[PDB]
Amino acid sequence: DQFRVGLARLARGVRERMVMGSPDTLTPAKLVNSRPLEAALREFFSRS
Amino acid sequence: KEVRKVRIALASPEKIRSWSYGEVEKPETINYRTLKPERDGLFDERIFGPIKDYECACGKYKRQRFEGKVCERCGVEVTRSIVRRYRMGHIELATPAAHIWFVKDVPSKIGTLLDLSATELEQVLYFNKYIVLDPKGAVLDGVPVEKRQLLTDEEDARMGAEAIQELLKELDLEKLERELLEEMKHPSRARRAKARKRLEVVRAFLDSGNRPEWMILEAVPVLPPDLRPMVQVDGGRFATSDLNDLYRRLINRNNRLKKLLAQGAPEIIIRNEKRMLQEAVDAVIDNGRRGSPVTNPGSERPLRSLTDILSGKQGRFRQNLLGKRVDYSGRSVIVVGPQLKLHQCGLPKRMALELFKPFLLKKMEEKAFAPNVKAARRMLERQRDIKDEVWDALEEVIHGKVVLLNRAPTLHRLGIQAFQPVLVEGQSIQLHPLVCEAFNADFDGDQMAVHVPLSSFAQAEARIQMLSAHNLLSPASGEPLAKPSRDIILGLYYITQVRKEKKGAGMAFATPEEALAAYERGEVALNAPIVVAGRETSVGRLKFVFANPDEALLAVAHGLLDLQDVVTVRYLGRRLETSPGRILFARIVGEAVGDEKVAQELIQMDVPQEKNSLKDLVYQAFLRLGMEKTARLLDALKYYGFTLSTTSGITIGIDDAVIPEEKQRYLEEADRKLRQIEQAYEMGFLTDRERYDQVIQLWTETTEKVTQAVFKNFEENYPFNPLYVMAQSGARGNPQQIRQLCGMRGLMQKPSGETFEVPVRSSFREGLTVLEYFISSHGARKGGADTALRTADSGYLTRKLVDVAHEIVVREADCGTTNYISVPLFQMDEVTRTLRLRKRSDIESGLYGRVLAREVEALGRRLEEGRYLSLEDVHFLIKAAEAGEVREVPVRSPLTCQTRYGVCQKCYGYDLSMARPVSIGEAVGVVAAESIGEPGTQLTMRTPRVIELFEARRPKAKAVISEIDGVVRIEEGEDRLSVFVESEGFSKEYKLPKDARLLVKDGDYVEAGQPLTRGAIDPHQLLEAKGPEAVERYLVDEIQKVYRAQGVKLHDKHIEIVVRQMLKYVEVTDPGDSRLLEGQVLEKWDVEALNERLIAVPVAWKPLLMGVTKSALSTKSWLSAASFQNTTHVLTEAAIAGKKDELIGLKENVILGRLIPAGTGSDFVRFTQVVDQRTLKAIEEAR
Amino acid sequence: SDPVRQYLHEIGQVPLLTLEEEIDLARKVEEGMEAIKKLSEATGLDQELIREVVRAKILGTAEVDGKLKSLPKELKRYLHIAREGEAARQHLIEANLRLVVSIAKKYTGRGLSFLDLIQEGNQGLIRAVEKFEYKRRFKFSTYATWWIRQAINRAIADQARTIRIPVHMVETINKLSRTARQLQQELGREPSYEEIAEAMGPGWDAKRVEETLKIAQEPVSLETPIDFIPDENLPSPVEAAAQSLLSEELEKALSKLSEREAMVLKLRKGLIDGREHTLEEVGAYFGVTRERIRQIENKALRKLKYHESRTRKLRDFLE
DNA sequence: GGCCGCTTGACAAAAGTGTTAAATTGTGCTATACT
DNA sequence: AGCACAATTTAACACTTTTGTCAAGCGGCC
Ligand SMILES: [Mg+2]
Ligand SMILES: [Zn+2]
Ligand SMILES: [Zn+2]
Repeated sequence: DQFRVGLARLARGVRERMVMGSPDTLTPAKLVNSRPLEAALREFFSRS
Repeated sequence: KEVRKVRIALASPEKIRSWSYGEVEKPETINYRTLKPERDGLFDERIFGPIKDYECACGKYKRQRFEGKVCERCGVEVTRSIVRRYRMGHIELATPAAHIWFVKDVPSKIGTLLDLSATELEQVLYFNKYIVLDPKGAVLDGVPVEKRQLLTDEEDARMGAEAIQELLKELDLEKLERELLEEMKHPSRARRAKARKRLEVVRAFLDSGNRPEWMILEAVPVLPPDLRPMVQVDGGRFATSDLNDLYRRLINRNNRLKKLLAQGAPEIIIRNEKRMLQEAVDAVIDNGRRGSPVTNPGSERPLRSLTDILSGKQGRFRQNLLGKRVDYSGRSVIVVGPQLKLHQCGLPKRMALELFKPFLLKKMEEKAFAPNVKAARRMLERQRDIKDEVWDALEEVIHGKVVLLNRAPTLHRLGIQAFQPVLVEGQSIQLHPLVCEAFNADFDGDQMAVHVPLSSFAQAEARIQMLSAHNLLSPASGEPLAKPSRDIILGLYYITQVRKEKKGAGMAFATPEEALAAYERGEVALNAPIVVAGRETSVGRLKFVFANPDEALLAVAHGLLDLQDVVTVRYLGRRLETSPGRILFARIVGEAVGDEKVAQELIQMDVPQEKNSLKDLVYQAFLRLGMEKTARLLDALKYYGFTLSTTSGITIGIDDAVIPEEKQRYLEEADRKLRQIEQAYEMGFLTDRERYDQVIQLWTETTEKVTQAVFKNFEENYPFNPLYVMAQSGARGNPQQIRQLCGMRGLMQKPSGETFEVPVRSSFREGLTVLEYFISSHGARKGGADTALRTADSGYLTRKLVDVAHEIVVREADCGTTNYISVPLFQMDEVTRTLRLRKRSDIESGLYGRVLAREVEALGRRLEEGRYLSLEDVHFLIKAAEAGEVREVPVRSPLTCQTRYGVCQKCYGYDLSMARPVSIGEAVGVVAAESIGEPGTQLTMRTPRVIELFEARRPKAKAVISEIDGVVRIEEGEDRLSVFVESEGFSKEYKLPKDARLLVKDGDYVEAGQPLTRGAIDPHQLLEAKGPEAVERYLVDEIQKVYRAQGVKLHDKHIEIVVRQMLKYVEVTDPGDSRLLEGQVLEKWDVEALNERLIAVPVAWKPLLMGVTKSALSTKSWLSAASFQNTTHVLTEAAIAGKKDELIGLKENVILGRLIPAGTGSDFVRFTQVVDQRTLKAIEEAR
Repeated sequence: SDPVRQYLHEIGQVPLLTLEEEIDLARKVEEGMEAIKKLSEATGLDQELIREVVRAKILGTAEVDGKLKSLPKELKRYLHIAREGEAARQHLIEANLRLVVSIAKKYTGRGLSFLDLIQEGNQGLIRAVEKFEYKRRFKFSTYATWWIRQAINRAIADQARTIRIPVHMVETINKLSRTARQLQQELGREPSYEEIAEAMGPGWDAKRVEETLKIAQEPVSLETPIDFIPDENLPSPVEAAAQSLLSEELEKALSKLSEREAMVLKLRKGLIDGREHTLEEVGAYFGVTRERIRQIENKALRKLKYHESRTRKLRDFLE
């Protein structure tokens, strides 16, 4: 569940990445960052 | 000078620029790319901007300064804020704002005329029409009505919250009217409620300045605090603080608005960009309604804004009052061991080197040891293990100097006390056993806050009153405490349980036959009668009252007298039969105090045992001793109290509790009755429900029988062998605890509520059927969650008790009051219309040393009025009560005295402790809390009734009662089984449902009307249709029932002095010169407005009734109140008006820093006492 | 449920603009400061005084007209022209609002709440709509759509839970952030500090790169979560008690000194008050000159030290 | 004649003024896309 | 996502000068 909740932001972040820019930098690796689904997933074992 | 009273209330916006002056503005940056501190904006050191090279001019002298760059001799390096206050200004100048205005319609709605929408305009979302130019739609107005577009329909005009400031003088000039034309609204009912609240709010502005500056136009926070530097340690880093960031959303907003407004900014854009500014105000004040988390839009922790932290709940108000931080103490474990019984303590021999280091250093300075005080600070740090000479000088410091030992948690006055530190070995801090009974806790690694008083004026103020050898003997409540606790009782009980081992019943011609023959076989030293006595003829202990019975203790030491009370004739003062065992007891207490003359006429002999009566011996001894000697007893009963059990031993073997050999077949008959009620089902008889409770009662009775059989089997044969009874009788055991082990206890009830079918095959010796424990656990669950749940609500209720009774202190001398209270000597029993002896346990502690309202005549001498009827007079009245001379012993209770600010002199008969009248300074207001500060843990919150009556909250079912005393009138129908009461007048309709619908007749004042079996209708109706007659007494009687159910030692006026507080407030009706027809004036203070003015104006009143929590929100002061659950409305009402805090109040002094008005700092004890004879002789002529 | 809705209902209640009423009302601004410029150089009002003060009157919804009425034989049209063009600051600037809000939903996180972002955002219109090149045949539309975000980026950098982050830090933080997330998505593990140097270019090593993530970006602690962290060491009680003590000890340790030595040390080692006068200033008032007054200084270091090795007192240094 | 003390000269070390080099803001403004 | 120009402003560092300290020389006193 927590993982999902964290993955939720990623989808929201991708949307913002699709609303702006087109040729510059839009590849399935740039639209996805290892910060939301990570930091929010790590703070669960350290504080919960 | 000297601190005294205190002032507060609002402060005009001009006054805000007074304390703060200036120095503010700029962003709230807490640092820069470099130079972490300075920022020249947020917490900038007043006139400190890198190198201002000025400001130091304001300062007259003291020292140099002006160092150009870096910093001069300013505060930044030293004296920076010095923890002192430093207001800013926050500038501000926008439309308007709001000081929260609380949530009780203050500063608005009350002074105005709008509710549930007064914020619509105060938040810039409406329009408070405040102009007259003749409208069109539906005539003009003078309040909110233009909800957008409306105000533009005609296009003065105010759509923002700025109108709040405009209604200042507009309401000031009309203020005089708001107090006249407003009060002009006579009765008419209904609306006569608002006119009261509206007048109370306008009554403040009616005098003592105070303008409607509620419409803040410039806030002023604080900067000195919030700023925590780097904090490494352990495994972490970085740091900061609040009050700054949450504040950034205020200044910046004000500036940005100054940038938008200055430039082109259309209405719409400003209306929303402004409402956020006031939102920031409430944000800095209290975060509620919506909240403001961090890292938006993500939700996390709520920003701390005064709420719950600082000026609010536990954060800077609950921790500063009492739970502060002692800078002279320590903690440790607990231990027990024969020290000396009081007068001494344990305390480590290492840490004590720090607690008593100060004076210890000065001692060495002159004792050669240390050359100077400084050097003495560098000889005991690196743990060089001194253990040389220093341990000696330490004794001189710890000589007659007591220490305060505390216990956590704390409960009642018996939660601190003081002893004399006697450094032992190791580190474990030990204490006297008895003292444990005062803290309620088993030695299992618990700690005790060891506080240490410095000032010598605190040492004498301690060891003379807090010494365990004084304020512990006879505590509050009602019964003693210093009495020999557990263990000790069994050390003297093991020698007085008869020696009758059953030998038969022979006979001798004066000891010449069955004296030598029986000495061979059969018939030892038990029964058998001869001439008159019995087998007592064997070892005649001669001696005399010269040097104790020689032959007695002498024969016991050898292989003769088996001791343990084997029946023997002594000589003491007369030819008795007492065994050498009891003789020891009388001999221990003899040499202890002085001569057995006292113990002889005190200690019983007919029914010795030393059972639960050791509390009566020491108690009765106080009357002929007085600490000095009393203490000696608890010391004599100590040494022997433990040695006797040591050089004897009594183990609890698995067999020690021999199983009832005469029990097995009992369960057979009980089980043989099982089929009896079972076969009734197959025959179709007795409903399944009837069968249920039918079998329950069966085992509910047999259990008592089995317990009786056991207790019996353990009474006759097997005397000292069974220890399970040695403690059950009177030592450290429970009776119902026996029926559990050797018994079979299994009448457990389901988790929800339904006694199981088959009980439990207890008999521990035989493992349960794996089901019995799982079934018995269901009930063994509530017996743990309830006690632990005594910190959820019940624990947060005792505070309410301490708050109410606070300024109650015994002072003055003889007030003179007529009306008196007559305590009932006999109470009724709802079950049967017949009074009982009240069990005596209630009358005793209820009249223990009181003040006879009037002369008491009852067979023989009379009990003069105002006589301190001690325990003696009590028994004299109780035993004479059965005769038929007294029914209501006259007495004076704290409930009868025209003094709300102070208790009363000689009225609070006896100071229930030192066995004498109360002393001027005894803050009974706090002692009253110490009384109720104990049963709390011993209750059942899982339902709660004691607090029900306090807050005067309407009980369950309301328990409808007859408001008037009419006549019978008992009509019945179908579903309207209601009962009425009337007489030649009006008849009320009591829709009595379907429950306790008894008959009764001949009217009834209040009683209960029949349905109200218990917990009569909320006192609100009582006092409403009766007065302060039943209210003040009904509590003292009912509230105690919850305590009597558990047999509480406390009682007397301890609970009768807290009621006067809830019933010391009166209302107003046709006052004299005094404003407010409604009002809520207090008792005494109101009596003054009718005492001095009586020499002229009628000022009638009505005895109002307030709860326990209500007696805090509205009091004569403000420092109190709050706490509970309303630390928002208090400071509000408290402010605005003058509401000047009183002066006589424990807290007022503790908080402000003043001295205690009670204790040795009372107004009755502030004279001189220094005069070494020649001093008075010299001054005699020197004058 | 936030107060943003109240404004969201007031911003989305008034219609925007058709299409031709965007330039027809814009030209009023051009000729506005123009017709206003007539009186500008006429009396010397910088043309900014006649506009700022007049616009304040244009919004009667909340003076200079005096001389603006004496209009000579050559003045009477400019009056109406000045008021006719005054309508330029009337309707316009009331539309963009709505067209705005639907943009701040992007920077919902970095810094400042949605409500706050509105300010710096819509405010960007005040200066945007103004500098509008009515010349080009592009027609105003999705233009201020940018003059807002640029104001936002120029705001999120100005306002934040930091201290002072210019355009040379936010741009670098996010650059070191995207890079840290760029190499991360192309490595498998979190890149260190020095391993990011190559990712940048010149000047960026490991120290300065660490100094960027050292200051802040939004941390600065969660203020005071869960009186949060104790720590303290400024107005130390013992330090103050020992302060006067160490001072008194000296007042006593100077009892075995002479005026022509103690006072010398007093004024020399700045003690009397704070003046750290030197032998030069101590020699003028003390009759004798330098040397011997300096041979007494040393005499103090010795005659005093000789009273330390035999008398414990070297425990005042650690303070 | 010798020793001690005081004063002056020389040497060394650390400031006020000057000089220049590095950073922020505004604004400009850029710029691109959509209506 | 941001670069420049300019402009202007902020920050610091270094110089030549001055001040302070130490050693040497001269004078006075014993
Ligand atoms: Mg424990
Ligand atoms: Zn300065
Ligand atoms: Zn009284």
